[PDB]
Amino acid sequence: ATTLHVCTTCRGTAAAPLAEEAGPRPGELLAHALSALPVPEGVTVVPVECLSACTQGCAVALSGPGKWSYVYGRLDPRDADTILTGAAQFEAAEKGLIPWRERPEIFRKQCLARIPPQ
Amino acid sequence: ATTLHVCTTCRGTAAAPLAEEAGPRPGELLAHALSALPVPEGVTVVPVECLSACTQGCAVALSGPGKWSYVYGRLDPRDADTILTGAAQFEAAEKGLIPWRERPEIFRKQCLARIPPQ
Ligand code: FES
Ligand code: FES
Repeated sequence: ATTLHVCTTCRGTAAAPLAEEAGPRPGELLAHALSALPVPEGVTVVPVECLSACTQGCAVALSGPGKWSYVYGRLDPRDADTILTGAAQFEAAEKGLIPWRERPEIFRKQCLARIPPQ
Repeated sequence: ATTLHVCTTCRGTAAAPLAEEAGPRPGELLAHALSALPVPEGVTVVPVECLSACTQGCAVALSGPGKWSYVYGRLDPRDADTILTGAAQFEAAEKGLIPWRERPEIFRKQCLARIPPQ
Protein backbone atom coordinates (compact mmCIF):
# COMPACT_ATOMS: atom_id res chain seq x y z
CA ALA A 1 0.00 0.00 0.00
CA THR A 2 1.67 3.16 -1.31
CA THR A 3 0.41 6.66 -0.49
CA LEU A 4 1.41 9.56 -2.74
CA HIS A 5 0.83 12.81 -0.87
CA VAL A 6 0.68 15.84 -3.16
CA CYS A 7 0.86 19.36 -1.78
CA THR A 8 -1.93 21.56 -3.14
CA THR A 9 -0.51 24.86 -1.84
CA CYS A 10 2.91 24.67 -3.48
CA ARG A 11 4.19 27.56 -5.55
CA GLY A 12 6.94 27.14 -8.12
CA THR A 13 10.61 27.92 -7.46
CA ALA A 14 10.57 31.18 -9.45
CA ALA A 15 11.36 34.39 -7.57
CA ALA A 16 7.92 35.59 -6.43
CA PRO A 17 8.67 39.37 -6.59
CA LEU A 18 10.02 38.86 -10.13
CA ALA A 19 7.67 36.21 -11.57
CA GLU A 20 4.68 37.13 -13.72
CA GLU A 21 1.34 36.94 -11.90
CA ALA A 22 -0.23 33.91 -10.22
CA GLY A 23 -3.18 31.85 -11.39
CA PRO A 24 -3.93 28.48 -9.80
CA ARG A 25 -1.18 27.16 -7.58
CA PRO A 26 1.21 24.75 -9.34
CA GLY A 27 0.66 22.27 -6.51
CA GLU A 28 -3.05 22.44 -7.30
CA LEU A 29 -2.29 21.91 -11.00
CA LEU A 30 -0.06 18.95 -10.12
CA ALA A 31 -2.75 17.40 -7.92
CA HIS A 32 -5.31 17.72 -10.71
CA ALA A 33 -2.88 16.24 -13.24
CA LEU A 34 -2.26 13.27 -10.95
CA SER A 35 -6.01 12.70 -10.51
CA ALA A 36 -6.65 12.79 -14.28
CA LEU A 37 -4.23 9.94 -14.94
CA PRO A 38 -4.90 6.25 -14.18
CA VAL A 39 -3.77 5.65 -10.61
CA PRO A 40 -1.69 2.44 -10.47
CA GLU A 41 -2.63 -0.54 -8.35
CA GLY A 42 -1.31 -0.13 -4.82
CA VAL A 43 -1.04 3.67 -5.09
CA THR A 44 -3.47 6.18 -3.55
CA VAL A 45 -3.08 9.90 -4.29
CA VAL A 46 -3.86 12.04 -1.24
CA PRO A 47 -3.79 15.86 -1.37
CA VAL A 48 -2.33 17.78 1.58
CA GLU A 49 -2.16 21.47 2.45
CA CYS A 50 1.62 21.51 3.01
CA LEU A 51 4.64 19.18 3.19
CA SER A 52 6.86 21.88 4.81
CA ALA A 53 9.02 21.81 1.66
CA CYS A 54 7.64 25.11 0.39
CA THR A 55 10.93 26.42 -1.00
CA GLN A 56 11.12 23.37 -3.29
CA GLY A 57 7.69 23.27 -4.91
CA CYS A 58 6.06 21.34 -6.18
CA ALA A 59 6.45 18.75 -3.42
CA VAL A 60 5.10 15.21 -3.11
CA ALA A 61 5.76 12.37 -0.67
CA LEU A 62 5.78 8.59 -0.96
CA SER A 63 5.21 6.33 2.02
CA GLY A 64 3.78 2.98 2.99
CA PRO A 65 3.81 0.48 5.86
CA GLY A 66 7.22 -1.14 6.18
CA LYS A 67 8.72 1.05 3.45
CA TRP A 68 11.05 4.02 3.46
CA SER A 69 9.40 7.42 3.17
CA TYR A 70 10.49 9.87 0.48
CA VAL A 71 9.91 13.55 -0.25
CA TYR A 72 10.56 14.96 -3.72
CA GLY A 73 10.41 18.61 -4.77
CA ARG A 74 10.92 21.16 -7.56
CA LEU A 75 8.35 19.16 -9.51
CA ASP A 76 6.07 20.49 -12.24
CA PRO A 77 2.51 19.44 -13.13
CA ARG A 78 3.90 17.93 -16.35
CA ASP A 79 5.87 15.49 -14.16
CA ALA A 80 2.57 13.85 -13.08
CA ASP A 81 2.93 10.82 -15.36
CA THR A 82 6.55 10.22 -14.30
CA ILE A 83 5.52 10.63 -10.64
CA LEU A 84 2.85 7.92 -10.94
CA THR A 85 5.33 5.63 -12.70
CA GLY A 86 7.72 6.30 -9.84
CA ALA A 87 5.00 5.55 -7.30
CA ALA A 88 4.36 2.19 -8.98
CA GLN A 89 8.07 1.35 -8.82
CA PHE A 90 7.92 2.37 -5.16
CA GLU A 91 5.04 -0.03 -4.50
CA ALA A 92 6.80 -2.94 -6.20
CA ALA A 93 10.21 -2.33 -4.64
CA GLU A 94 11.38 -4.12 -1.51
CA LYS A 95 10.92 -1.64 1.38
CA GLY A 96 10.30 1.07 -1.22
CA LEU A 97 13.99 0.94 -2.23
CA ILE A 98 13.98 1.24 -6.03
CA PRO A 99 17.29 0.22 -7.65
CA TRP A 100 19.10 3.48 -8.31
CA ARG A 101 19.55 3.05 -12.07
CA GLU A 102 15.84 2.21 -12.41
CA ARG A 103 14.56 5.32 -10.62
CA PRO A 104 13.16 8.15 -12.76
CA GLU A 105 15.54 11.09 -13.11
CA ILE A 106 13.37 13.31 -10.89
CA PHE A 107 13.62 10.75 -8.08
CA ARG A 108 17.43 10.65 -8.33
CA LYS A 109 18.08 14.39 -8.65
CA GLN A 110 15.14 16.00 -6.84
CA CYS A 111 14.75 13.95 -3.66
CA LEU A 112 14.65 16.22 -0.60
CA ALA A 113 14.64 13.63 2.20
CA ARG A 114 14.13 9.97 3.01
CA ILE A 115 13.11 8.40 6.32
CA PRO A 116 13.75 4.82 7.48
CA PRO A 117 10.65 2.61 7.72
CA GLN A 118 8.72 2.85 10.99
CA ALA B 1 7.42 6.49 21.12
CA THR B 2 9.77 8.72 19.13
CA THR B 3 12.77 7.86 16.97
CA LEU B 4 15.39 10.53 16.25
CA HIS B 5 17.45 9.49 13.23
CA VAL B 6 20.73 11.36 12.78
CA CYS B 7 22.87 11.19 9.67
CA THR B 8 26.48 10.26 10.35
CA THR B 9 27.66 11.05 6.79
CA CYS B 10 26.59 14.70 6.62
CA ARG B 11 29.04 17.46 5.86
CA GLY B 12 28.20 21.10 6.52
CA THR B 13 26.68 23.53 4.00
CA ALA B 14 30.04 25.25 3.38
CA ALA B 15 31.49 25.27 -0.14
CA ALA B 16 33.60 22.10 -0.32
CA PRO B 17 36.15 23.39 -2.90
CA LEU B 18 36.67 26.62 -0.90
CA ALA B 19 36.59 25.41 2.72
CA GLU B 20 39.09 23.41 4.79
CA GLU B 21 38.63 19.70 5.66
CA ALA B 22 38.30 19.63 9.46
CA GLY B 23 38.29 16.31 11.24
CA PRO B 24 35.33 13.96 11.31
CA ARG B 25 32.24 14.77 9.32
CA PRO B 26 29.82 17.11 11.15
CA GLY B 27 27.11 14.45 10.98
CA GLU B 28 29.43 12.17 12.95
CA LEU B 29 30.05 14.90 15.52
CA LEU B 30 26.32 15.60 15.77
CA ALA B 31 25.54 11.90 16.30
CA HIS B 32 28.19 11.68 19.05
CA ALA B 33 26.89 14.84 20.72
CA LEU B 34 23.32 13.51 20.74
CA SER B 35 24.30 10.15 22.22
CA ALA B 36 26.39 11.76 24.97
CA LEU B 37 23.55 14.00 26.19
CA PRO B 38 20.70 12.74 28.38
CA VAL B 39 17.78 11.49 26.30
CA PRO B 40 14.17 12.37 27.24
CA GLU B 41 11.77 9.54 28.01
CA GLY B 42 10.28 7.79 24.99
CA VAL B 43 13.01 8.99 22.62
CA THR B 44 15.61 6.83 20.86
CA VAL B 45 18.60 8.20 18.95
CA VAL B 46 19.25 6.05 15.87
CA PRO B 47 22.29 6.73 13.65
CA VAL B 48 21.69 6.36 9.92
CA GLU B 49 24.03 6.56 6.97
CA CYS B 50 22.07 9.05 4.84
CA LEU B 51 18.72 10.86 4.97
CA SER B 52 18.98 11.94 1.30
CA ALA B 53 19.10 15.55 2.50
CA CYS B 54 22.82 15.80 1.82
CA THR B 55 22.77 19.37 0.53
CA GLN B 56 21.25 20.49 3.88
CA GLY B 57 23.58 18.95 6.46
CA CYS B 58 23.49 18.21 9.20
CA ALA B 59 20.18 16.37 8.87
CA VAL B 60 17.99 14.57 11.40
CA ALA B 61 14.51 13.10 11.27
CA LEU B 62 11.75 12.66 13.83
CA SER B 63 9.09 9.97 13.49
CA GLY B 64 6.80 7.91 15.67
CA PRO B 65 3.72 5.72 15.31
CA GLY B 66 0.63 7.83 14.77
CA LYS B 67 2.75 10.98 14.44
CA TRP B 68 3.78 13.26 11.62
CA SER B 69 7.29 12.67 10.33
CA TYR B 70 9.73 15.57 10.10
CA VAL B 71 13.16 16.15 8.59
CA TYR B 72 15.34 19.06 9.76
CA GLY B 73 18.54 20.23 8.10
CA ARG B 74 21.41 22.73 8.17
CA LEU B 75 22.05 21.70 11.78
CA ASP B 76 25.32 21.87 13.71
CA PRO B 77 26.72 19.56 16.41
CA ARG B 78 26.14 22.34 18.96
CA ASP B 79 22.38 22.07 18.27
CA ALA B 80 22.28 18.57 19.79
CA ASP B 81 20.63 19.62 23.06
CA THR B 82 18.00 21.78 21.34
CA ILE B 83 17.29 18.89 18.96
CA LEU B 84 16.77 16.54 21.92
CA THR B 85 14.44 19.08 23.53
CA GLY B 86 12.48 19.24 20.28
CA ALA B 87 12.37 15.44 20.33
CA ALA B 88 10.71 15.56 23.75
CA GLN B 89 8.14 18.15 22.63
CA PHE B 90 7.49 15.98 19.56
CA GLU B 91 7.09 12.89 21.76
CA ALA B 92 4.66 14.81 23.99
CA ALA B 93 2.56 16.44 21.25
CA GLU B 94 -0.52 14.73 19.86
CA LYS B 95 0.44 13.40 16.41
CA GLY B 96 3.82 15.10 16.87
CA LEU B 97 2.31 18.51 16.09
CA ILE B 98 4.12 20.82 18.50
CA PRO B 99 2.33 24.18 18.97
CA TRP B 100 4.05 26.49 16.51
CA ARG B 101 5.32 29.16 18.89
CA GLU B 102 6.50 26.48 21.34
CA ARG B 103 8.77 24.92 18.70
CA PRO B 104 12.52 25.65 18.91
CA GLU B 105 13.73 28.17 16.35
CA ILE B 106 15.56 25.40 14.47
CA PHE B 107 12.30 23.47 14.01
CA ARG B 108 10.48 26.55 12.68
CA LYS B 109 13.15 27.74 10.23
CA GLN B 110 15.09 24.60 9.22
CA CYS B 111 12.43 21.97 8.59
CA LEU B 112 13.05 20.43 5.14
CA ALA B 113 9.91 18.26 4.93
CA ARG B 114 7.02 16.79 6.87
CA ILE B 115 4.99 13.68 6.06
CA PRO B 116 1.46 12.92 7.36
CA PRO B 117 1.00 9.94 9.70
CA GLN B 118 0.83 6.49 8.17
S1 FES C 1 3.37 24.89 0.12
FE1 FES C 1 3.80 22.92 -0.65
S2 FES C 1 5.22 22.08 0.82
FE2 FES C 1 4.48 23.89 1.74
S1 FES D 1 24.94 12.58 3.92
FE1 FES D 1 23.55 13.25 5.48
S2 FES D 1 21.58 13.24 4.53
FE2 FES D 1 22.95 12.32 3.05
